[PDB]
Amino acid sequence: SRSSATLIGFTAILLWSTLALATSSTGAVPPFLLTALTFTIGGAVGIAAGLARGVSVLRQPWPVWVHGIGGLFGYHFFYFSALKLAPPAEAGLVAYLWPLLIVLFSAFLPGERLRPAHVAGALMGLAGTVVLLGARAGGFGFAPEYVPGYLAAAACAVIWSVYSVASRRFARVPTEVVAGFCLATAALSALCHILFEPSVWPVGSEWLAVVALGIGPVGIAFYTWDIGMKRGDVRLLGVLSYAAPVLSTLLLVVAGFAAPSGALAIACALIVGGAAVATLLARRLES
Repeated sequence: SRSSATLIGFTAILLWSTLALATSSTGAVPPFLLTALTFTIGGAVGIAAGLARGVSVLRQPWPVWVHGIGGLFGYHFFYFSALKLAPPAEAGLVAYLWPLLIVLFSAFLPGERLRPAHVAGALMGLAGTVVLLGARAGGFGFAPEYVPGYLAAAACAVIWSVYSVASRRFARVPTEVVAGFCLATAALSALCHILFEPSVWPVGSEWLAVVALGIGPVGIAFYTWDIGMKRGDVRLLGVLSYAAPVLSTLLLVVAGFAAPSGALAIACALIVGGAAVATLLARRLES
């Protein structure tokens, strides 16, 4: 069912909303090692999920592996590079062009028809994200010396957007194959660690956050996102992805790590209005 798969895809957005909550618990653990650990756990969850369903699946042609490994590892590598070359606030904003990109790129899908409401819904969601991420004390100061980081952040957005949209092309490919993508990505991230990374391993309670990231925002989110991309409404899930920054901030406020703000209220209205325009009014606004 299309509504089901779309609802299923939205669970990935929910799980990715919890990232900022566990980011603080990571500590000084560098990104590639953290990726290697969490994606091994993530890939392991996918394997375990297949065993319960009683699932030869990893026998796939090379374009499948180019898509999955190039997708998952690609956007990870360039986003980590963006964090190296540019302040996190501007890097995060540039990368979060990816939901709009998915909406726009969904027009290349044969069965999908892009309506004005989808694009408008995405633009409202981007608008909310801009207000939110810019609500920091310093604000948004884009400086020419950080341009290599912005480009890396843009590369990240495009690679993830193409990976997501192109996943529908591989709709015949089983969801459990993503486990292969995660394990391969973890293997590569392990290599990038030994080469470019300081050896800082998780200690004490930091391990519990690592496992949470591995099971949730990785071990379930990538599989439930795969389902949404292959069987759900891609242009809608693009629109709904701008809920992640808002839900993320709402979590921190409830957790006590952040405070309620006008910017949060405005972002909330924009993403609620944006989702409503793209879901309820999509067909009705054509007349």
